Amino acid sequence: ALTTTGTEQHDLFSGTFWQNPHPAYAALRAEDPVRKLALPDGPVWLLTRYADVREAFVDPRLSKDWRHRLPEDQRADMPATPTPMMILMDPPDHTRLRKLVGRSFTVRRMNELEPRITEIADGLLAGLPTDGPVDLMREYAFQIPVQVICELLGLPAEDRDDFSAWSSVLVDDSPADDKNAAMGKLHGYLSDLLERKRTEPDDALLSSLLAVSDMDGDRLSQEELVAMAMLLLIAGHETTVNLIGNGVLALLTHPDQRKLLAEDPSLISSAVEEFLRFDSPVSQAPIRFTAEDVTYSGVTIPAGEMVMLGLAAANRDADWMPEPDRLDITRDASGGVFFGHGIHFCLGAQLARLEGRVAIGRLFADRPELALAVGLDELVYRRSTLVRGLSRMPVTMGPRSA
Ligand code: HEM
Ligand SMILES: C=C1CC[C@H](O)C/C1=C\C=C1/CCC[C@]2(C)[C@@H]([C@H](C)CCCC(C)(C)O)CC[C@@H]12
Ligand SMILES: [Ca+2]
Ligand SMILES: [Ca+2]
Ligand SMILES: [Ca+2]
Repeated sequence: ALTTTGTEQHDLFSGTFWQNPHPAYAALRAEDPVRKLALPDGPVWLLTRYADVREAFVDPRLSKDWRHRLPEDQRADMPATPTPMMILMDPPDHTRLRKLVGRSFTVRRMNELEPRITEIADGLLAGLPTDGPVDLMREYAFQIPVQVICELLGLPAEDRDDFSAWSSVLVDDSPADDKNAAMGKLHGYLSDLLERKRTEPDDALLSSLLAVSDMDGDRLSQEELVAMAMLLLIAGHETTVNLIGNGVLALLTHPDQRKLLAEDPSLISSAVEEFLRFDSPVSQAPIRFTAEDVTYSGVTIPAGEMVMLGLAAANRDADWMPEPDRLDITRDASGGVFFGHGIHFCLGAQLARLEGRVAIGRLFADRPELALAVGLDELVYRRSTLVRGLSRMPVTMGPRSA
């Protein structure tokens, strides 16, 4: 397996890394900040220093076009993406699609969801038992964002078990064959769903976008439309859930910070920025491809290579954040690469922040005796190069606040 070089040897993307990657990240930052990882599916580079990561995000030599892996001899015949999602594109197609969908994630729009998000969270909390076993992931942290995304897009509730399964395979260490099958089922499901929406539209996002596409197919093609729906669905299942989980765990493991939040519940939005920094839910940005040689921290990555920007790593870089290993919900947050940076900056950043503060804020308000029901060392994490996420979180809710 892989380990960090230098003065300290820590497992990388195997072994102890899944439980707690943060020591490994620190050893990478200190001693190997531009690291080639000889992973099973092929080598991937990893940048972990904050200044390198932040600038890389605006370096066009680090492209989303996967054809850069190929010699020029082979790029001509090949599609620009495996699925035409904007996160897998460079400008101009990225610019067009982002501008288009960005129109539905305007500042007033997401906030007008607060009342419903709160009702969803409050309903979930009222349904949780006082001391029987609760997996806080499946029963709360997962449920809030999935319900919100289903309502925002107009996804049938009856189909949730099917598409939640396809979604999870795409984001973890599942075999390439399995991922290809999952994407196929999701593409088919959403294609069929859009066909049905044409005949009976609703007021939710997928109908609105289908209408745009119907009116002007050069602004949004049918295939782009399905790929957008797929991207938004998967983001709705696999991101915010781990802000909730990781943030809850941070409070559970830091009584001092939990006490500060209990004493000033209004710290919750500052607290959310701090959870995003301290245990970033998107651990490595999805892959970029070197379109030419690039040099970071004295290390040249050749053209044609795959590159992850290490967000969890960079957000604990002491060169950027003093005492980066300290959880401090009172920090006046600024910078931070947990939502990315530049043209692909998280489309859902406002929505995730709102979901996060509602879910975590209301949970601790409703159940101020919440506690883990296992030791910290018994917690199981997902194996993924994309997400830092608990597989389950055994808790005891304790009594509802009076
Ligand atoms: C919950 C915490 C979330 C985190 C930590 C997060 C993280 C990120 C990051 C790091 C990127 C940039 C990736 C890169 O440049 O390679 C990104 C982009 C993106 N995110 Fe989020 N995300 C979250 C929630 C969401 C939600 C709720 C949505 C639903 C709308 C969403 C939709 C998107 C989309 C569509 C992009 C692609 C944007 C573009 O290419 O222009 N995200 N996210
Ligand atoms: C969770 C997050 C974190 C970052 C954003 O919020 C959006 C998001 C997920 C959805 C993603 C992540 C980037 C690339 C993904 C994983 C796509 C794959 C590259 C599609 C091709 C899959 C395969 C293996 C069939 O060839 C499918 C859904 C996309
Ligand atoms: Ca119940
Ligand atoms: Ca309508
Ligand atoms: Ca500095």
